Amino acid sequence: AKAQVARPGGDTIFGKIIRKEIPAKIIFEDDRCLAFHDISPQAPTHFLVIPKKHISQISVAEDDDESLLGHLMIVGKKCAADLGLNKGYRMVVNEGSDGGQSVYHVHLHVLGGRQMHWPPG
Amino acid sequence: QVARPGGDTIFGKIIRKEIPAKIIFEDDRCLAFHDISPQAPTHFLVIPKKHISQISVAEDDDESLLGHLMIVGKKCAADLGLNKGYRMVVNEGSDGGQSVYHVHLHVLGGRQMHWPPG
Repeated sequence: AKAQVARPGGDTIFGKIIRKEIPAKIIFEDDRCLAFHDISPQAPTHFLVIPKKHISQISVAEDDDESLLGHLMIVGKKCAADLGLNKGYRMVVNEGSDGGQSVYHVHLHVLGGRQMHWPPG
Repeated sequence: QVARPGGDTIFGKIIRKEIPAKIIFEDDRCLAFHDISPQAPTHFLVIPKKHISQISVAEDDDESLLGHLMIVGKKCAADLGLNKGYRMVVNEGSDGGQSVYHVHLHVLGGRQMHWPPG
């Protein structure tokens, strides 16, 4: 076990979801982001908020992306209220291998509907 | 008993330098410092100076400030040597595990983080 190949700037399944080429349960859309239920949910409610812009990893985000990344969080909290997560929730961004990043397209996880535990992985 | 949402927190003491903390970064909008109950070899918080009690009550105009928390987070992670990655967390309410009602972004790294994230 050794060989690896990666294309961080390349297309991902989340690109395909944004382009509507493959289905997803869409919760919210606007001109700059998409919110949809996770296909491998880890809580009774688990959705993602992703930018339309392909920022591959938060580690390579630019200063001028601050509004957009904040917009993910605002959209995430609004969607959580509309889905009834009034007892609370956890927001998560994963970076790289130690962070458990599954897809090279920045994504904010929102999890709720159960007690979330500590440490957060 | 019960610090209620809207009440001051320990973070006010850390901002005013009334208790010791290992401060990583400070600007006019936010402060980053190491967590005193770390859950990974690197574990730090990024907090706004504006008192936002809970992410559920952030206003629309707080967008750029919340974004700024993530940008400072990622800068600080790079400066602390987290070249293999890290995990960012914001908790809301009881199910989120929050009791300290001031918005705070966790950054954890220096070990493999697992799934699910709690």
